[PDB]
Amino acid sequence: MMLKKNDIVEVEIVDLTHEGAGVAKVDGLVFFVENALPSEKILMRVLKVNKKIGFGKVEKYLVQSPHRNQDLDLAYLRSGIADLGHLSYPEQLKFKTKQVKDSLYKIAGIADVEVAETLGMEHPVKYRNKAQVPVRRVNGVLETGFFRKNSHNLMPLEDFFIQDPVIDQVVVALRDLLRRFDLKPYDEKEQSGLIRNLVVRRGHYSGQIMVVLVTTRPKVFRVDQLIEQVIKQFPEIVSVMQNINDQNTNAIFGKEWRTLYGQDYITDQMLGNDFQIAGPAFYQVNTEMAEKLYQTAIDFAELKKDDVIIDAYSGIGTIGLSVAKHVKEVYGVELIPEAVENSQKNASLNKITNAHYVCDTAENAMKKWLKEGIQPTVILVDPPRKGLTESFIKASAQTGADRIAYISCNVATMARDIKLYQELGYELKKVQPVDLFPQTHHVQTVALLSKLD
RNA sequence: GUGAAAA
Ligand SMILES: Nc1ncnc2c1ncn2[C@@H]1O[C@H](CSCC[C@H](N)C(=O)O)[C@@H](O)[C@H]1O
Repeated sequence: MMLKKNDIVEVEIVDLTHEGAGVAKVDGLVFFVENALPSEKILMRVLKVNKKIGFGKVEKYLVQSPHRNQDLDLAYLRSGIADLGHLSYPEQLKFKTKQVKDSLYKIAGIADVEVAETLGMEHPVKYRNKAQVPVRRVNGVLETGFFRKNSHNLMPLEDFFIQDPVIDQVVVALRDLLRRFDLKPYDEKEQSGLIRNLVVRRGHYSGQIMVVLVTTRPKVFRVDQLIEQVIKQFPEIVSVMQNINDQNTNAIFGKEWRTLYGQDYITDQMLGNDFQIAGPAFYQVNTEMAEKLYQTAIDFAELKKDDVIIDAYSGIGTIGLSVAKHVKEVYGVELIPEAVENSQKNASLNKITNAHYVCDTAENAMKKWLKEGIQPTVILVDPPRKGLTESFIKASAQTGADRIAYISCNVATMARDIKLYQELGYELKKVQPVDLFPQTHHVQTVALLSKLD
């Protein structure tokens, strides 16, 4: 055949990638096609031909999937806000379950462990308690929005679909204030301007709002007036922070934080307890579903009064502090000073005195605790996407903890890590996926591993 | 390197 860019070829979509792209096979090439679902027949325009793969685009739909959601605004697909939004919600859940099974088999060689059907959200919309929104000049106008996938091209948006609608309103109000005061958006190309991002977090139960102005420099022209106006429109704002990021980095936050108004934290609830939450601290973005995730992990772990728990990657302390009053001891490790400081305070708020935190990397803390002779019976881990280090895994396995509950937002690194745990005497017992990120391709899981002897 | 998150 010898396909080239611009050729039009008729293909059937036969699979979805982990990121939600349609898969077609033509002349020994695997083609990836945006906005194309399994069983769809399309005319595909060839965009790019590599050696073993190609990239295509839908030129014309000949037959569409019975599971296609016709109502999705394509802006949400292209901006990567809802990159599975073109699929019906029940089939999103089935896709996520399949991804977990496929990953455990392909990466860990596990085919015989029960993976429960992904726990779905009843109304899987408007759920995020945080927005991290770039501010850029687009056609001469200051705009808030989101990047087109695989780019830094800002697509202006006001309705973000999957955010707390109050957050959407706050972001728009802030955008309009930035225009009114003629504050200059960040320009990555020219390394100029002031306003890089607006971050807004709103407590899922409490409704308390933190605004963060992420800027290139300390001085913001008439920020006091800006703050005055925004708190008038939104009296639930308890905190306006500034974060100063003077580097050319894709990391949203730089090192320097300043309180411009009110508190340096919001308070919200999880599993009936109160948690203070700093701007730079992590907080699960779908509180409703994160509670169910935590409860699954707790249920899996079969906690007893004599248990000694490690809460690794503990953040503001939500997981360990949810169980502290039912176990003997909780030991937590968290890298970010502001977050571990939240956890310390949070223990005190909830009258917990058997929770002990260290500010360190998880692997360092694990080695130190192993040296001190801490005797954990249960290790709970909740790492970022990159997963655990081999040194942490090996160290954790030397404790002889009989139960490990791995909470993961990236099944590829979880499966890799599970494969190492299985080499060190742990057996994967069960896996429960939970839909923390509806409308997106992202899968959250909890896995229970238990020590063979 | 954090729903998107280029070089
Ligand atoms: N190498 C490392 N060691 C310890 N903590 C780390 C780390 N890398 C990232 N972190 C922290 O790991 C956390 C992952 S988010 C999970 C936090 C918490 N368990 C919760 O459910 O809310 C973040 O707080 C992040 O700052």
